[PDB]
Parts: sequence; structure tokens; C-alpha cells
Amino acid sequence: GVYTVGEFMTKKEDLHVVKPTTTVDEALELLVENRITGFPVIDEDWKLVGLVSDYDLLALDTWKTFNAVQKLGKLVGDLMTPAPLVVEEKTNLEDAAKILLETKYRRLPVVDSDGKLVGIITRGNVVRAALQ
Amino acid sequence: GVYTVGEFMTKKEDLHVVKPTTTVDEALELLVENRITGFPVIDEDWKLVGLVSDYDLLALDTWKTFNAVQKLGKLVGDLMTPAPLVVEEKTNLEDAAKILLETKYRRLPVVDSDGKLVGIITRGNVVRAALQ
Repeated sequence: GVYTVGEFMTKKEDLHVVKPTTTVDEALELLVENRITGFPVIDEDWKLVGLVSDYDLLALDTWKTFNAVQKLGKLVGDLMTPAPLVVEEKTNLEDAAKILLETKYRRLPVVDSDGKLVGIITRGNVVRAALQ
Repeated sequence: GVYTVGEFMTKKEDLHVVKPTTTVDEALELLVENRITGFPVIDEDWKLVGLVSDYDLLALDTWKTFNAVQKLGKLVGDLMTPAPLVVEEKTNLEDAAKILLETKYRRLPVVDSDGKLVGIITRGNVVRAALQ
């Protein structure tokens, strides 16, 4: 495989992450502001520690007033899905594509040799890669 | 219910739709360009005729070269999910929220009295509504 994940992933600076210390409130606000459905969760050393989505934050697994009240408090660390499935930068693009097409996963976190979160490869990234 | 769906939905002009005549190619390209996972499908009279997502277009329900080849041809009309669940503009926001929180649906199409697609209400729209 000559194409790598690092060539088509979403870069670190352009990522919107969240820490386990983050409150559900500001997490939801970040979701709204950045038009997203979830983020990866990192620690202070920028190492991936989990994944968290809207259904985790709103605790769906309930209605409007429940959210009204919810936003008035548990944290991301207690709601996030810990230790997701991960790829690297040097990872062949076709393998990541295999995951993102044979499974129900749309997003795979991309880390480096030290476990530091350095990006995110999405299904849309793969489609774009096929288009470019 | 005093809050309505039309107050917090995604407006018509700001929508990214697709017709059944649309090819899978340009659909995927629109997905990439607009950072989205799917669109509502309308006819020429702007009436909602279906819904289509990335998994429908890539026919996941497979790998990178399969997409390579796929983009070189069936159309949206043969892949879209026809006649989705719908809300109106005058629809109470709390009911739509009930749907978007008690179910696995993140997006509900918003039509008018004539069946014309006039918007889209999302889970993020509900969260934002709770934040505003």
C-alpha cells in the first residue's frame, strides 16, 4: 500500500477534541458550534483516552426538558467510550478503508508512535481520497 | 408547545439536496465538499422523494478499489431510502426532540403544507435550541 492514512486524514490543528475534565455542557456547545456529532477524548499529554458522541452526552442509551435540565453535572470521562479502535499515520489507506466500509464505523482515530492523537480518518476522507 | 421546528431547523437555502437523477459520483463529491453524510432527495417540484446516505451510495449493506471502480453507473433514485419520516414547520419542537432522542434518527426532513421540502431538523439543532 503506497497511500497512507496520514495523507488523507483530518489534521491535528483542524481537530475539535475534548478532555475527560470537560463538562457535558461545553461538549454539547462545541458540538453545536463545530457542526459535529462527537469528538475524540485526550488527556493533558495529548494522548487518546476515549471517544464521546452526542448520544453518550445526552445519555440516550428522554426529551427536550430533560436536556434543558441536563444543561444545568457529570463529565465526559464518565460518559465517553474508552480506548476506541485506532490507526496510525503510516497505516495503509486501503486497510483503514476496509474498516470504514466493512464495518459501521465512520471515524477512526489516528495516533503516532507514542500514542499521541495526531488526526482522524473518516469515511468521507476515504471517499475524497478516491475522488482525488 | 410554543417552540416550533421551523425556528431551529436548517433552512432551505442552506440545504444540500440531491435529485433521483443525480449520479452516485456527484453525490459523493457533494458529500465530500459539504462535509456531510447524506442528503434528502427531492424531485423537480422540490417535493421530498427520499433520503440517501453514504452507505447507500457506496452500497455497504467492499473496499477502496471497489470505490475506485464505482466512481467510473446507477443513480440516487435506485439507492435512496424512499419516503422517510417527516415533520412540519409548525410542528412543536418538543415532539421532534422526542423523536430525535428516543430513536436512532439524527435527522428529520421538514416539509410544508404542499409536501415541499423546506428544511431539516437535526439532533444538533435540538441541542442548540436547548442552548439558546
